[PDB]
Amino acid sequence: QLTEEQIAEFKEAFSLFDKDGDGTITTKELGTVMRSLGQNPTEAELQDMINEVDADGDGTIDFPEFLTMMARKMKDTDSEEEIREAFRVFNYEEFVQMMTAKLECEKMYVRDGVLTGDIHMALLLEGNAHYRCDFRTTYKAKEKGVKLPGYHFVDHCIEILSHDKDYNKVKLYEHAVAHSGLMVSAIKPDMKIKLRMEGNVNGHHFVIDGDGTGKPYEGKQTMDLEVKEGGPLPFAFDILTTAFNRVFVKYPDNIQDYFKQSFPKGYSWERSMTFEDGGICYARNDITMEGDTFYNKVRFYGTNFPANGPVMQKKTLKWMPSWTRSSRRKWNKT
Repeated sequence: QLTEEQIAEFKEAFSLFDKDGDGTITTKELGTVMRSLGQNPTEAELQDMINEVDADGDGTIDFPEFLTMMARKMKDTDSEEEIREAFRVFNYEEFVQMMTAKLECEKMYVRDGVLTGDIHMALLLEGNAHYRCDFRTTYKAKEKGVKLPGYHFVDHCIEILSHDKDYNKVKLYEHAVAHSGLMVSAIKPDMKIKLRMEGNVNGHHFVIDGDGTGKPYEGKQTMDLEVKEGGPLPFAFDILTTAFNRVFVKYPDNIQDYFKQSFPKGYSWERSMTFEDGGICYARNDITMEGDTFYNKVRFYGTNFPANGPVMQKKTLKWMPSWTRSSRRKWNKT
């Protein structure tokens, strides 16, 4: 936690740039301010920090917003400077990269009035290579007045529990938890999931049906998938699995849950996936509900995957989990 002494130190540094006596700095000055405090954030880290604050685009930061950023930074252990330091206490650059990337951690922010989530993702390949992908998802409730959340993270963990040899049948699991890094009537504790996906990857067409269950308030779901057309699939099944609903996220009470609030009418998402060797995907899900069951109409489009790359050669093992875990509260602190 912040202490009084830290706040007064941040306050001094911040105030030196608040030249209008206004209580603000510009977003363009944020790096200069943090360097004045002896910090060395990367550009990528500064962009994340700025996304925490620029929902309405006005390009300034007030002291409470600055304090929140900073409180998040000191809770943060994954900053690039801090991580390298630990290595330099003694080739490890890929480790540094993976650890600073926060794999499977979705950054949730508002950009031009649209709730957006960005994630760094990577597939572990046969032979232990890492195959990177950037995700960007936009989310929009069907009902007009649903209030957009503040900045936050969703820590995801997706895995294949079982499959047949050709991946015509796949059982899938995800566990997701929202947090700041510092129950509603339409949504029952136990829900059912029905899904149909139609897609095309490098021109190969397929249809996949899903049937599942989950616990929206615990952030957990499982699904059984069956390829109905286009099987045996000629590409890595793993590129589809994050297309197979952010309702299934455990939200604490100090973060607005846009997803559970979008029901009964539902919401839709659209996503791009950008892979390191040029492959590109688009996907979309339109999510509705009837009683205790979500219905998912999913579309998936992938192109430009090299004939010879890991996706068209089925060389992926899984989506890699985060390389930094929180070792949690001891039982005595609940």
